[PDB]
Amino acid sequence: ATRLQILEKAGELFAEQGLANTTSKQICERSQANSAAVNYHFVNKEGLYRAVLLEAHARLVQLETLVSLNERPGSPQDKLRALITVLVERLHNHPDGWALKVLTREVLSPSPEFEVVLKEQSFPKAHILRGLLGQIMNLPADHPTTLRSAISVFAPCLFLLIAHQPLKQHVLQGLSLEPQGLIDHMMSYALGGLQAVAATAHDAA
Amino acid sequence: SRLDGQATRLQILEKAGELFAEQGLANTTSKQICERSQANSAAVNYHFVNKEGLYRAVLLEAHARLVQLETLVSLNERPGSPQDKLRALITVLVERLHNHPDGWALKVLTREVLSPSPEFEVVLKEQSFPKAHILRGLLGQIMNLPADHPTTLRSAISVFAPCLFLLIAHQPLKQHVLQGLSLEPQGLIDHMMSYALGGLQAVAATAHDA
Ligand SMILES: C[C@@H](O)c1c(O)cc(O)c([C@@H](C)O)c1O
Ligand SMILES: C[C@@H](O)c1c(O)cc(O)c([C@@H](C)O)c1O
Repeated sequence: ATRLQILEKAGELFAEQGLANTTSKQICERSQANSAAVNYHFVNKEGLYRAVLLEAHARLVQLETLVSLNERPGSPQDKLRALITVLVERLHNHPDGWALKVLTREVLSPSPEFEVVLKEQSFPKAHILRGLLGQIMNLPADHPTTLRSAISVFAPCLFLLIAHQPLKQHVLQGLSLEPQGLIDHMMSYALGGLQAVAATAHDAA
Repeated sequence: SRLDGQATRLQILEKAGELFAEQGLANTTSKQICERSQANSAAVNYHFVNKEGLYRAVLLEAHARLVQLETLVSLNERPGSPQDKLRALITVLVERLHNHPDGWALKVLTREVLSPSPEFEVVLKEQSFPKAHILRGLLGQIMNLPADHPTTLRSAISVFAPCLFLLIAHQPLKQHVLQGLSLEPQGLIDHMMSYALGGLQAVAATAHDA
């Protein structure tokens, strides 16, 4: 509970100010925990920051959730639809959170904790997506066309999660963020794009 | 000697850009900008009025570096199919990726999206909106839908986001997430064009039957 409270408040502060502009003292005030209770649970600020980035990644989408939807019966098209659904619903239920802010800050100015998150969270999660796209296209999960398709499929969800508000009110005025309409668009678009790049890969080979 | 005044304005703009990208608006002082640019406070205020006016110019320059509005307008009015024009637009973004892996433009714009200053709305209305409007007009032509049809609006995200994600995250993706990823420009552009036209045809089919 003290561990989770420290994690939550440090997440909010790192999202607002970034690691460089965040003090051990600010974290203790917002958290209302002592320096020694921080040092006990997280060793130091760098260890707490690592825990924050790992939590932030889990809040975007839990690896256990992806494994579950990957292992249940269904066509890879149905599983893709459930994976997309997860990201789109995050847009509807957490438009406000700190997780994507702290991850985006990390991509712009990588700390030494960045590799850990990329290896333990980003890799296996992308891997599950690559295995679904590979089945849909009949290509290996690490085929260059599958690697590029992962960007094609995941990036639109990530852009919406980060930029929904300036998009809806200044750039794409009239954009509905109603989840079903976005899921349907993303699924129809992805299956059409994956069919087209699969065709060229299968003629090259 | 106007050219020499432009040099001083641009010198301060470049160093300010680099600093705002590294630190953000809240943690960057006028004394830092003066030291990095090696120009005095009066030279800064001369060119930009004040620090907030300099921040605005940095964000507008950042967006212009990503893709110039003029470049989109020129490719938009040339003769050729909307598919050709979309390929030229995508080529501009992938060439940005290939020639500017380590710039400041996208870092300062991203920080703005995360924690908007009062200058952000200006970039959105004067840079984002018209550049997205030219994209929407090409996707609409491709799908035979109005440029403000909801499918056109969503398809703008579907086409532009993969470019943005690559401009911001190319290095972690190639090194740790999508190892083996080839960011060779011709193959990226070919992939983006094949994928988009397949996806655009699929959502156009559902919009025209609905
Ligand atoms: C959530 C998961 O689908 C994911 C992720 O968490 C990070 C990432 O980089 C990728 C891309 C590259 O496919 C992903 O799919
Ligand atoms: C450059 C242009 O194509 C662009 C841009 O500069 C910002 C933006 O948000 C969008 C999206 C929404 O279409 C864009 O297309």
